[PDB]
Amino acid sequence: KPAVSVLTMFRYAGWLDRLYMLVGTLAAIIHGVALPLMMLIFGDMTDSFASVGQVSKQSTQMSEADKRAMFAKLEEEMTTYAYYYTGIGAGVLIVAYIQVSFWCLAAGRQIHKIRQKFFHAIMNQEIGWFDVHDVGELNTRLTDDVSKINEGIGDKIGMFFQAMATFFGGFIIGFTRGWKLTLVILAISPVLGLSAGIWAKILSSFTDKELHAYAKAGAVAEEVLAAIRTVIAFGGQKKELERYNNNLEEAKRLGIKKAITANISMGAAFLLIYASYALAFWYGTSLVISKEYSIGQVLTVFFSVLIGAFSVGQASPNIEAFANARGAAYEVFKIIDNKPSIDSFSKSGHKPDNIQGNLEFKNIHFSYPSRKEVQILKGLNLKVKSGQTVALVGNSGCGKSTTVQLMQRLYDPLDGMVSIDGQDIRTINVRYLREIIGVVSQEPVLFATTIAENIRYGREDVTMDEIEKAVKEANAYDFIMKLPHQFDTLVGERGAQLSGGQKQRIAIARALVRNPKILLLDEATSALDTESEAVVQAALDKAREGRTTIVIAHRLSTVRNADVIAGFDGGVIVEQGNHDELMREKGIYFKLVMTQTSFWRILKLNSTEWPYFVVGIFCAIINGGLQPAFSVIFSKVVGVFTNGGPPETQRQNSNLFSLLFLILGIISFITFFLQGFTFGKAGEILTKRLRYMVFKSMLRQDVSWFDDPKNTTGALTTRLANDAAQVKGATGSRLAVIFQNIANLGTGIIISLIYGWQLTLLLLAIVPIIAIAGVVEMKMLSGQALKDKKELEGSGKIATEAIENFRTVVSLTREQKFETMYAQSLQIPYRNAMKKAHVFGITFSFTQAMMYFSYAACFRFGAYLVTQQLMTFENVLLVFSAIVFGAMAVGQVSSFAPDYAKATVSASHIIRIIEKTPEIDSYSTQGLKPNMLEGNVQFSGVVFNYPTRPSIPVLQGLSLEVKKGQTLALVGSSGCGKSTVVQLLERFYDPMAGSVFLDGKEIKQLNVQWLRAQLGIVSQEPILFDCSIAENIAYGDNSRVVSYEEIVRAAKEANIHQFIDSLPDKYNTRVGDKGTQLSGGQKQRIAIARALVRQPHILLLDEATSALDTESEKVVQEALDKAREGRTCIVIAHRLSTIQNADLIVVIQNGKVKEHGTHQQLLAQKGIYFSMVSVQAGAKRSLE
Amino acid sequence: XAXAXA
Amino acid sequence: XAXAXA
Repeated sequence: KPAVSVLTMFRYAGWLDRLYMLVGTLAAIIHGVALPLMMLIFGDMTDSFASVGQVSKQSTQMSEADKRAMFAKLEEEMTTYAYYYTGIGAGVLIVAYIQVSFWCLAAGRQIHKIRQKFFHAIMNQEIGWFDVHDVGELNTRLTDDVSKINEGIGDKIGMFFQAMATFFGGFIIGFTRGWKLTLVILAISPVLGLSAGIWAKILSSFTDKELHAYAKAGAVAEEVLAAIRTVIAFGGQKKELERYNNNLEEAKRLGIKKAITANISMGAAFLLIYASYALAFWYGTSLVISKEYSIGQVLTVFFSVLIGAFSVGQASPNIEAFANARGAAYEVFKIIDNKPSIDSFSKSGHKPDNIQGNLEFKNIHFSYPSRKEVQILKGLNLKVKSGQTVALVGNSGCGKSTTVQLMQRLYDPLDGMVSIDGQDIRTINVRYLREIIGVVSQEPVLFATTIAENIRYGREDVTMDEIEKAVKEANAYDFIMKLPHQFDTLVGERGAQLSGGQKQRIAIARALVRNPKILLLDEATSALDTESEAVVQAALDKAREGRTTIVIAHRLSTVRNADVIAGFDGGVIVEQGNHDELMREKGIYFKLVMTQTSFWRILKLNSTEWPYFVVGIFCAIINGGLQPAFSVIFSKVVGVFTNGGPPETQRQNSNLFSLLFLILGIISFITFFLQGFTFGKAGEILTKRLRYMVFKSMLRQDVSWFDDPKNTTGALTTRLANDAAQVKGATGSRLAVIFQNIANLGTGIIISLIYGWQLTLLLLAIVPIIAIAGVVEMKMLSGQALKDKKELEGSGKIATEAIENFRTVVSLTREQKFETMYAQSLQIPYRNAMKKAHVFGITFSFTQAMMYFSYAACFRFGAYLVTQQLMTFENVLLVFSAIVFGAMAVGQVSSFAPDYAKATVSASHIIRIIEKTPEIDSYSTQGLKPNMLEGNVQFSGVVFNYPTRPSIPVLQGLSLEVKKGQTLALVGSSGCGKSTVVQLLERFYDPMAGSVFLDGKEIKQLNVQWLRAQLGIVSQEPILFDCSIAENIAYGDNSRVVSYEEIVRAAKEANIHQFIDSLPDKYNTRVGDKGTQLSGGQKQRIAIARALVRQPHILLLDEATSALDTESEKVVQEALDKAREGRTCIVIAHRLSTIQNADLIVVIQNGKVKEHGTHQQLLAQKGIYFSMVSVQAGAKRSLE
Repeated sequence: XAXAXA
Repeated sequence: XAXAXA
């Protein structure tokens, strides 16, 4: 929204910059005017051949006589025109170079200054300014916004003015050559302009707004893959796949509809373009027959005006470029223009000598920039004598730290004054104040350089001797000297991570090199190990004795030796004095003291449809064959009119052409819509097949794969959408266009080649060169782009280091250091940006000059050698068209290149994800399917390590046995060991060693589905999909539809019926947060219902009461208790009071069963279980 | 500019 | 598509 003035943005351009911009925009306007002048001569050429074209055919008597005057006229005229063209070429060359080079130079020269000034301004901000702002946003703002600004003031301006110049010049020549055709075309201008803009909007659809139509399936996919363990447990995979398939089924239909409409639109647009284009020309001919216009003039004005018309369209984007740049420059300059109160880059104020370090805080009221919300310091009074050391203590609020905060003048106080020696702190220079004050902070930071440098960040001028004495006086010498590389060792976030105390000591050394008169120590001893604490404490004590010191910490071991101790309450200073006095006071201090004591294989998948392709390619080849027919006509339109001879026959002939001229148009509506519709419908179907085959195979994989940190629901849904979205683009429109373009160039080149002898062979030498010359330029553009990104990446890295740790660097000053380093970092990209302008200009001008010089060789060879022969102009005009547009059609091959690459990378994954097979597949029909109902469960010598974390074993030699119709209670110290039983019985994993049986058969050889079909699993936080609760209950049994009275019975067994009959919708109510909300109790009871609607022989209750409270636990436990006792059961629940009735209790220890037996037996014994029960039991009594 | 001629 | 650019 907010923007910037035009003159302020360029404030950093002076002297040579303005000159570059002037000469640049000048040369640009010249370059702009250059083109329409080309089309102006083109009419004069037509008149030359037209004058001879009429006279040559008018004779029909003498032959040789026509070999004299005509050839001479063509000689002088063609030579003149060619000379001019050659003249234009050098011009466009020079002016192009000047333009792009100068503008790029200006841009670079400015942006450099912008960056430097901006970073300086960033560093110049006071801390209060940072406290209210996001640093990440600010740095990213730097790096991105400066780039936007760069894009804005760049060569884009030259292009804009050049476009405006083509616009004006085109319309000038257009009007001056004649007024009528221009206005007619100006009636055409809105018509066509309305068509082309819409066409472009239709093409751009590939970016993702696609969610609106698709997301319906994505929702199913997400809740499924989020619920994967539940759908796995209940084996409802076929259903989920079905749902997803249905949603896809809808999606494809919406897709083909969109395809139809879009194709119709594009076709209609093309028709409008055709019709108008032809109509204007027909009116032109209608004007030529009246002898009001020359045949060439028509061409001149037509092309000049249309040029002028589209110039606008291609001009517009540069406006937005300059537009965005102002808006970006706003927030940038805001910081540069911002002048703070504190500065610290300022040289001003007193720099006192012989500071004794007498400090006093007088009546200081303060609040951080949370402002009125909280006032932390209400009044204050404090003094500290020179050479003394004061210790600040407090219960909370950290008003203690506030003093150290203010003493550096990071903030100026609301009311009151802090006074160092006799003078107000605000009278003395900031930098000097900061330099006379040393600081040691709780969390020490070390910038990434050698230790020496970090010690050198104390003072820029220092010798290794001072470093040595400094670290040795901090007693950090030993620890670092033992380290390799000596002082040259590396430190930072990345690499050489050291002990906190060591880092603190290095910090103290850095502070010690500062040789400060004033020392501020804030909780530097705190948040550190007790052993190294004394080591660092020695240093801290040794860091004093030359200085006055204010210290703050939570450890009262260091306070006793302080000269004065100061307590705070609610921001109010209260207790002050020596230790004994404060202990005699028995106040806050005493209180705290006492308190602390080549893949075509996917193309083979599209081979499902043999048709729908041949149609589109045949049609698109016919379109490819239809395209140059447009050029053949235009040739003969101007051709017969030039070759006319007697005029009488012309009017009818020109009129029959303009008819036909349109006839290829209307037929172009049929063919274009076809090849777009066949390829489109073909695109939406395989998108169903792929996503269906991808998703399916994703439900095949076991839990082992879903536990992978590499694969998460979002990543899977993303991988699911993208690849399927991408492969469509490669097999889609692009291919059709390529075939259309090769067919286009092919038919074009056949016609051209068979008509012009060596006229075409010539062009085929020229055209592939300028095309390849066009591609290589884009390659150099990306190379310089990537290389530049890498260099500023290094300069942006030192900025991030500076502004993220900023609150430290301000304390140490040396911001100027980072200024200098940042500059030296920038210096390399700067010299690089100078070469950029030199290159960008040459590559541009070379490509323009080649196209203009090529245009000279065109008519020069077309005339002279060819026209001196019996070969004719009408063919020349045909060939140039045909060939050049064959080329401009080939350009789309280069333009469409990356799609296949991206699609290949995306098509690489999508096959792999299908071809991947699991260890345990739920799809296999193999496995025993025993006939015997009664379950038991045998765990024997089981060892299990989770595939994700094969470090700490959960299970080692676990062995369990539980008979039918009896409850197995499972207790454990902690961990998934209790759950892993339930996970392994469901067979999400096969254990590393050992084995598990049910009826005595090994489940490993058993059918997986049949196995999971007999299990009653109920988890902690049951996930219910969005659908009727009856459908969530009916989810308990698949491959069969559940009866109403059955889910009723199951609902009755689960005691949820109170809710279900209470709801307005009853069993048809929707749950899962889309249509309704329920608490954990209802959800759980539903889980119970779906558990026992399955009628399992084995119930598995995994911490069912985990998240729950009050009566809910009671009723749910009642339900669960009612659910069991008729079945085999394994209950791991954390309430042991509810396990007191269990057939077998088993205490798990380190993966081995430790204690096992009935409650009273484990109670008779005194051991782990007794403790487990004793700790939680009577805790209710402790709660009383 | 789309493909026919504009 | 004749000579200017269409």
